[PDB]
Amino acid sequence: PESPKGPDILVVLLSVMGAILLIGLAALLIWKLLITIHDRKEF
Repeated sequence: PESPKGPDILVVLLSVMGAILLIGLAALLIWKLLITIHDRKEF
C-alpha cells in the first residue's frame, strides 16, 4: 500500500539467514556425536 511494507527482505534475509545458522549447528553437533562414537574408549 505505497508501503508494500511487507519488505521482509530483512525478515526473509534474517529468516533465511536464521535457517542457515540453525542447520549448521545441528551439523556441528552431529559431527561431534559421531566423532565421540568412532573413538569409543568409554571403558
